[PDB]
Amino acid sequence: GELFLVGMGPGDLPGLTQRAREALEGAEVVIGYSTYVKLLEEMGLLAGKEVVRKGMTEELDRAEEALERALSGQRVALVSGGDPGIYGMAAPVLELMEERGLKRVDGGVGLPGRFAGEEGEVFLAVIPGVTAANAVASLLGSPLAHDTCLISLSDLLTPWPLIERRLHAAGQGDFVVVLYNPQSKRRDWQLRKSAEILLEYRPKETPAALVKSAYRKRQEVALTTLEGLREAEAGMLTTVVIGNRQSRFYEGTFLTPRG
Amino acid sequence: GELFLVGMGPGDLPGLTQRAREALEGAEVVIGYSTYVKLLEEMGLLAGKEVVRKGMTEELDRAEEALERALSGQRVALVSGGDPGIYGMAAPVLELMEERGLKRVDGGVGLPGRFAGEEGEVFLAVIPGVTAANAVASLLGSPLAHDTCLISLSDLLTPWPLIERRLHAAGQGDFVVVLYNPQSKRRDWQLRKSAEILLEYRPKETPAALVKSAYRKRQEVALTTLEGLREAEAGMLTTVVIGNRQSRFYEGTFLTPRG
Ligand SMILES: Nc1ncnc2c1ncn2[C@@H]1O[C@H](CSCC[C@H](N)C(=O)O)[C@@H](O)[C@H]1O
Ligand SMILES: Nc1ncnc2c1ncn2[C@@H]1O[C@H](CSCC[C@H](N)C(=O)O)[C@@H](O)[C@H]1O
Repeated sequence: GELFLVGMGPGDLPGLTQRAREALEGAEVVIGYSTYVKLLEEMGLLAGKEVVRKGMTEELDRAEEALERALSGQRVALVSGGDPGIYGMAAPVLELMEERGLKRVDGGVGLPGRFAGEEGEVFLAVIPGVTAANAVASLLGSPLAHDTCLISLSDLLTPWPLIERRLHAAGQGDFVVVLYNPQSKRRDWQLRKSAEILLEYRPKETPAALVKSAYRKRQEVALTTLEGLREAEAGMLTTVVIGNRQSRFYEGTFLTPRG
Repeated sequence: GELFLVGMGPGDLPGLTQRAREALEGAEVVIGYSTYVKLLEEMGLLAGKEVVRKGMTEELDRAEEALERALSGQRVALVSGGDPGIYGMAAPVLELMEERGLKRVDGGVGLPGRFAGEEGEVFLAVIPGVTAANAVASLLGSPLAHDTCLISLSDLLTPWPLIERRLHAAGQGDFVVVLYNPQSKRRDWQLRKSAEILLEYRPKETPAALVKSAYRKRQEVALTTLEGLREAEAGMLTTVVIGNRQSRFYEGTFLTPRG
């Protein structure tokens, strides 16, 4: 069958690419974490299709469900907010296929591609989407106009010491920093820690911003400084952006020099 | 008037977001580097609109042209391949507005926003788009599934020593690396140099790939290794991706572990 990993962008109907719309239109079943599925349902894009959201809390379960359905011949659309390849479903799906020993049967490289196994075969494709970094950047100004690093503060499957390594490196390289999964009830110290690490490489007054629910209901853009992040409150719907040693504010906009 | 920086994605019609389509539909005049403008013209999206491509070779000229037209009351669409905020027109435009001393007149933060000056006023908005990183990643597998750094190898407005600093940092932090503007007739040594720097942090057999004209005519996906990049030939239509110490190839796909 087919397994299309559909990146839906920041969350609003106009935010999806036509390629994403078409992938959803041609899908028989749609799988994804509850929040994404509901957004699509609200848009009226899931009408007359099988929708799986129950028991789809875990990433591994979503991937296994989508893969097994695809292998059984179904036309599946597995949705990820933003882009599937950025802290999304692309990795879990490929790692699962790898674990099951599915082999490529079309001689191609990269994706899309046809893979097969004793269970059956699957045509896998990834539909790219506007990732959080660019989506929030468009609501800020030109914060990512130069070299940038994308870092997730989720230490669920990644040891914190490795994340600190990533942060120190971003600091020394003078990279604009975009923090994905900046904070949660459990993970309430990671953001502050990240700010303290970067503060060893750039000024306290360095531009920073917290953009919540970009392109969605209750969207919020909060401008602050790197020092301000030490006490800032972020959520799972927030993306944080930290400027480099050249970033500055310009009439309400977050400007990172192109040169 | 209006100045909409429209990110058109990788280059194919289905690759644009609906928001981008709508911004183009509502524009009276469209400005952009020749190649992007031609792609849109081919798509049939510039019919009945004023199209400026002549003399639009330089980024500064494109920005000034778009800004002055907007200030004169025109509804302008300035196009950038991928996303305007990633080595695109967002920075040049804001820096120019800053230089002219345009002031914000709506009390808002970030963008969109209304700015004004003795010359007139302009409503500025950035329409995000799928940037090269995610677009090529979708044609590779899950290469960016973990922390990633975006680096441009264009040393036109950025001293090479700073780029080397960025590269060494990406290496030590064990970041997946995406190289924008990897090579040109003039800049034919930067890619090799970049590979040699990263080779000090990760194995020669580390997965790497060169993706040319993603989603366009003559699209090409070439898989290789970090060592292979030392002699690889890239162009201005190519994006290079270098895996981290955990990246591996899986049945033709470029897989970077999510955890
Ligand atoms: N609309 C939105 N506004 C702000 N941040 C968002 C967002 N959508 C996703 N994110 C960011 O991404 C995190 C989830 S991780 C999944 C990210 C997704 N694949 C992408 O490409 O964006 C969130 O915790 C947040 O930091
Ligand atoms: N269709 C495509 N395929 C491969 N690389 C592309 C591409 N479009 C843009 N790029 C990459 O981007 C460079 C131009 S820099 C402008 C990038 C653009 N704003 C974006 O967001 O992608 C190219 O030299 C190349 O490295």
